[PDB]
Amino acid sequence: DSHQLAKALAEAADVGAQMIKLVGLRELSEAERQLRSLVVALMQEVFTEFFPGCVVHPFGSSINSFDVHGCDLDLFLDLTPKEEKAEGAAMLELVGSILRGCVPGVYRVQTVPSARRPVVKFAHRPSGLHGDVSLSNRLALHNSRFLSLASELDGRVRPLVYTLRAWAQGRGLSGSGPLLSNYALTLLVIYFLQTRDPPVLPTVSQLTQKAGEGEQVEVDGWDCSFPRDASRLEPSINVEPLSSLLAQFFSAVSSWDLRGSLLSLREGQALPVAGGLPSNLWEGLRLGPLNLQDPFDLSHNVAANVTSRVAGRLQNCCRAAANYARSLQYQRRSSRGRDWGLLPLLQPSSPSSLLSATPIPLPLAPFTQLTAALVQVFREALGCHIEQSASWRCALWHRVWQGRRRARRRLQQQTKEGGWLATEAQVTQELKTEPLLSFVASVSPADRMLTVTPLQDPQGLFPDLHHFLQVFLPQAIRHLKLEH
Ligand SMILES: O=c1ccn([C@@H]2O[C@H](COP(=O)(O)OP(=O)(O)OP(=O)(O)O)[C@@H](O)[C@H]2O)c(=O)[nH]1
Ligand SMILES: [Cl-]
Ligand SMILES: [Mg+2]
Repeated sequence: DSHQLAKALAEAADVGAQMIKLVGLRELSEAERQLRSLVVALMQEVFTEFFPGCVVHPFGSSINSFDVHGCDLDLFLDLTPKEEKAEGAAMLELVGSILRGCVPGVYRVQTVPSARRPVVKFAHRPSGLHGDVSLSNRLALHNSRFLSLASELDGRVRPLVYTLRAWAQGRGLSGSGPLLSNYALTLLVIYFLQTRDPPVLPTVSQLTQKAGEGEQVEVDGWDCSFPRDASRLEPSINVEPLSSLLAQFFSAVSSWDLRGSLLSLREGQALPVAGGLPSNLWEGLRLGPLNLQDPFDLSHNVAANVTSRVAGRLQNCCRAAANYARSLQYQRRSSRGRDWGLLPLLQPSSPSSLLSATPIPLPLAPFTQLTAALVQVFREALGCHIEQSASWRCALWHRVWQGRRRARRRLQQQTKEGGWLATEAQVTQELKTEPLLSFVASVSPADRMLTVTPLQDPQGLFPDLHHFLQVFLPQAIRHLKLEH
């Protein structure tokens, strides 16, 4: 791993062959599936012992065809407001207590009633496996089946999703935090494939209408109905190759307006959020930096956890990857040994790149006034020579981001023996023609956030400046808000 993978991807043909090979290398082996089935069987046996006539249903990564090595094993267990909440919560503990002291081999057990989808976390020691036991999310079964079906509908889906998943992991865009879940990322890829000029994938609405007899099903008041076999459905007339579709993903999602759009897998379309139209129907829908609607539960934004920082970093990383995707290094192979194609996408992010990709949250303000405020803070209060979404190129000959404490101390001392912007500029002027550090500053219309990226950095002091700006700029903007 991390060695074999690099040389395996370097060795093979074109980018598409690399994506396919990546699928081959990351997916679970037959032994891993054997192990998983065995553990599920154990779970099934003990829970049957406690709950006669109960079924343990595997779902998620394990059955949805997007499985990779080391992925979780998710299990659904199939057997007045606060009352029902707590009844539910009590049952969970029971399940927990069964996992804790009955089924042999599982040690880490933590009940999580406080989650949106209450679950009992567990780990099985001999198999090295770990996952979730969910009392009720029945939708998960169906959306898992939907993802597997999606892979079955077109052969480009799984390579695209695998490549983009590994890439997002490498860019710090996915995980269990404010980052996108793997499910949400997959949904985003599928959404992208739905919106192509010829569509690669159909909308879930279309699937729902195709459906079939006996294939009609509703769970929690939502319609989960779709055809069970891909055989009934006509192929895609979209002829685009894998490398193309990848580049198109990067470009497209880099150019989308995320805050103004609820991306709908049902309609295969972007529903304008402002104002209130998606918010009226489907009560319970959370809107924010990134809005991505579940194919079935329509009150569910699967991206609702994503902070503005993660969304901005997402579109930035996609813009960078789109620029790389236009390069000759991407498309064509290398003669001998060089990193080409998928490899720089799958390689870790540079510290300067990782830092510059994630934007800086700024106090709310009209776009025009905000831009003017920022250029004021750069022009004066900082020694920056600046010049002309919005963007500016800035040049510094000095250490201005550091040494400010001693300088202000000395100036206030001269004030002993002897309000923002210009005052702070004093602090700048007392800190002292090839620019020491030169960088770019960008502001996107919605939501307003500043992207600072390095241009000329001889001494590698850009990150210090970036942290400094992270602290200093919201402060400056803030005081410029209160001068009105
Ligand atoms: O918002 C969500 C998230 C997850 N899920 C359901 O839970 C499952 C878990 O989705 P995950 O985001 O955990 O990804 P995954 O399991 O497919 O891959 P690993 O994280 O195991 O590497 C998904 O397959 C989906 O069915 C939802 O229904 N809604
Ligand atoms: Cl597009
Ligand atoms: Mg998982």
